[PDB]
Amino acid sequence: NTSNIVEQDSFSGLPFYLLDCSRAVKPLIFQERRKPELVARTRIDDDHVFM
Amino acid sequence: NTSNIVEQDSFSGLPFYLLDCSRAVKPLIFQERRKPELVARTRIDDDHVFM
Repeated sequence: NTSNIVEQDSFSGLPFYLLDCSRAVKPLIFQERRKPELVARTRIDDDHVFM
Repeated sequence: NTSNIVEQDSFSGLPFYLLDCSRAVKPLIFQERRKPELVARTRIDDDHVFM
């Protein structure tokens, strides 16, 4: 068992992180499928407007 | 204090109203925001039409 956490006894606060963001493989991955799509249904002929 | 209402001691019926309408401003006001809007929903892709 190899440890990934360094802990100080009797600590109640906010931790901080060290990362090796030096290669092409970064420790965190963001994955995007579809770009944001914004729709404004502000037309008179709309069904929700009519109802 | 001035009164514009005539009362009878034992009246138990329906009142009638005397008004003056020969001046520039009429005693009553009718205010309109949006004129009547008549629409019909006759498209095959409309939610109600389709369902």
